[PDB]
Amino acid sequence: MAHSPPGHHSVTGRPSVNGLALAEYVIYRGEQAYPEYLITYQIMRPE
Amino acid sequence: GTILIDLSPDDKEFQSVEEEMQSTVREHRDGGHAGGIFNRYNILKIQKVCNKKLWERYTHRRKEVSEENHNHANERMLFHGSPFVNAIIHKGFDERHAYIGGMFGAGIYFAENSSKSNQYVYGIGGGTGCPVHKDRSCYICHRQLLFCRVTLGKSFLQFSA
Ligand SMILES: COc1ccc(-c2cc(=O)c3ccccc3o2)cc1
Ligand SMILES: [Zn+2]
Repeated sequence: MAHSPPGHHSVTGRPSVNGLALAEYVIYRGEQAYPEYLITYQIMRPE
Repeated sequence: GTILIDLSPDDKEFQSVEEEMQSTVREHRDGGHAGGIFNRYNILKIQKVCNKKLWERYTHRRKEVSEENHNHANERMLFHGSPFVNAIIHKGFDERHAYIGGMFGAGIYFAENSSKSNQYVYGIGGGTGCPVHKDRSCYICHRQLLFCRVTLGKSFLQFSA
């Protein structure tokens, strides 16, 4: 695993082209996330 | 140490998690290649993941970060899709769950858009799709995502296509 940029705890990937996309995030320490919910699902075929 | 508690669909907690899942679907620039073609999900089950040791590991780190960032953990609830969801819920996130070739380097990646995390359920780029039908757009097979509590602390802003 890489390290956070010096003086930072994570990276935020801000979308700069696709106006509809939301942000993505990266952490470099597994202890910085807790898996709170497990969601079981199917994708639905559009009508 | 992990137990899974089913939420009732009548539980406000079920309903708020479902709403985050459904409301953050978007179209993707791959036309559905990785994750499939869909506008919404059929939610089959929502379970709370309970592990005291893993929770204490998280809160210990959260406090370290908070103390380095004017008492602000910058905590978010984000999605994570992975072939390793079963290991994660039992053993926690670690270096084995990192996206080695990710655009922001080898770390563990999370999304605001549930449909972005859906692209990774069967592997990077959707792998070969579901194990049963080898279909990245399988409408039959059950998929699993995590909705996770994530400490961002001071986050480095990368503007990107
Ligand atoms: C270990 O292989 C993996 C596992 C999960 C991911 C993963 C899971 C994500 O949910 C994700 C969200 C936004 C951007 C990239 C993402 O990547 C990537 C590689
Ligand atoms: Zn299938």
